[PDB]
Amino acid sequence: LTNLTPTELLANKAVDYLANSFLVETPMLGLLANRVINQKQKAIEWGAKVAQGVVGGRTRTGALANDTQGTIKGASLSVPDYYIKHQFDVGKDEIVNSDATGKISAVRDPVGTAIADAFDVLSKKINSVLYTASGVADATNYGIFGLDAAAGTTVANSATGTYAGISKVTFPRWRSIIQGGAVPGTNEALTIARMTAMLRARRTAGVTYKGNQNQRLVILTSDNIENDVLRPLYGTVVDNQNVDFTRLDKDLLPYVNYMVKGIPVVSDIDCPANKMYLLNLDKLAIYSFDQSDADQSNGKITYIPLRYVTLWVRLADVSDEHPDLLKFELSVALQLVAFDLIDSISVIRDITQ
Amino acid sequence: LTNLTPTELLANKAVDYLANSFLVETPMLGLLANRVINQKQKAIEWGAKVA
Amino acid sequence: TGDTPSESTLWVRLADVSDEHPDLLKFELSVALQLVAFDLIDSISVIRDITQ
Repeated sequence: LTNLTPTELLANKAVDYLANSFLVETPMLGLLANRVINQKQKAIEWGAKVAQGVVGGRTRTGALANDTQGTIKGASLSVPDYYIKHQFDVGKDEIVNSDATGKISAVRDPVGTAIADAFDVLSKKINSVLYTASGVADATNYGIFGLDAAAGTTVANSATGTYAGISKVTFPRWRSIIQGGAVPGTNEALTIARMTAMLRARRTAGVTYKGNQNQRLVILTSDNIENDVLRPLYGTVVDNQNVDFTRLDKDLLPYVNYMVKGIPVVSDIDCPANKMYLLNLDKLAIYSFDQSDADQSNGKITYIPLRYVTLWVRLADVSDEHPDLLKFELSVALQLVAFDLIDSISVIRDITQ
Repeated sequence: LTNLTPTELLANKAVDYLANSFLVETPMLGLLANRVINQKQKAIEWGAKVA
Repeated sequence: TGDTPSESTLWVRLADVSDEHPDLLKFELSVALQLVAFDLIDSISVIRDITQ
């Protein structure tokens, strides 16, 4: 009876479930993950066409007049020199204790749980610093050039700046098509005309603009414009399908809950205040620097891949001489590479909400 | 067609030389290095018949 | 300046003086030695002043 088998001796197994109901959606990162590339070099080199050669026509026997050619330039970003650090202290005498007293499998690997919730908070921060990240590498713009600094924040910021070395002032094709209200920075209502004018300006730049062009044009939006502006406009989701109902994707469908005449809109609550990002997910990538050559004898460094529900994040035994502590550290370095900035990002910044 | 191949992207190879000729003559070290005595102890004692 | 570097017997410790930090390796190359003039009057003699 009750007095026998008391509470203290009744160690009742609990369901091996953690209830980590934090960050169900990493929209921007999830779009760019599975297409991140880790490279052994710390800088990102690529070629950006800036001008196209004018063409000319001779007769069948006309003179072979020489003709101007294009101009490509070396855009050179850099995997930055400031990690997104997350160090935590455990102690051996509670890792081993929890390997035996931990009821939940999550508690039974307290370092595993610590690194898992570290992944959650870390990819949340990554997502937050993929839009509004100055690239100054000062613990809030961790090292990433984001989307407001890859492109600009204002219409003027699309010009008057540099990105990946290429100057937006001398090369208009290196700008973005950031465009907003009639009076800038005043948050007008985003009529149908504004969105269609954005897409039309995106056509006139040679940039992918239709729903599916085998280049994955997507709309990042604050999950507020998409519901309170993009839903009343454009009506339902079925009346915004492509010309034929091509199935959306595998790596793009999870983050999309709406379409705009095709053109999947990804709703991120972490996307900044009223603003919109027509991105070209194929022309956007995230690069990371792989320090695989790290003291092979040491078992300190592991590089477990980041999960956002491949991108690696370094897990390090940052352990002092102290023999009863571990002091792990999870650090990831990313650079938001925006190939062909005229293609990769465009902004409709000046929406109400 | 020099614009289509900017120096930024054109990354040229190297002779792989590292011109490394710094003064390394160490005859003071070169003498009496073939018989550097590696003791297991920190002090070097001996006797000197002085007077 | 041309002949082989000729591995010595004065062993130099390259100590991998790392840290808990996973970004720096911080190697060290340290050596200690003493020049022991056995028979000071025999081991060294000097012609201290010479014009060049």
